[PDB]
Amino acid sequence: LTPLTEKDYEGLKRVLRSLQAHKMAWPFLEPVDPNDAPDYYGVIKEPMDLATMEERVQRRYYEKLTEFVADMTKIFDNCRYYNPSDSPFYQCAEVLESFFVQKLKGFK
Ligand SMILES: CN(C)CCCn1ccc2cc(-c3nc(S(C)(=O)=O)nc4[nH]ccc34)ccc21
Repeated sequence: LTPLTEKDYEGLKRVLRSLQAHKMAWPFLEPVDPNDAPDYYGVIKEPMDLATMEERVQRRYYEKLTEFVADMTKIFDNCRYYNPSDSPFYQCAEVLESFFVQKLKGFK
């Protein structure tokens, strides 16, 4: 996908902030605390979270949209692999990803 422009980055900031503000997003705001998730970091080999993505956005880490979508998608894949499908954490990923899709389409 095409190189991110400066205006692109403003839209990414906006998408990121919308996700950070969502009621269901609290489990993903910061790196998982291993006290809150037993053996999380033995299970999950590529952790990701919204504070880590915000750092990357601020530093202009992303060069194409697909890299941004990749990190976001890691957040939901991680949660759904680590937790069972009836968990409330799993549902939090269901809700937030569909919101991300809605916002991503708006971004393009
Ligand atoms: C520091 N702590 C002592 C107080 C803060 C409370 N708190 C803040 C975020 C958060 C996330 C989980 C969690 N997150 C996920 S995740 C990212 O995969 O959706 N899966 C899980 N399974 C079981 C638990 C759990 C649990 C508690 C949490």
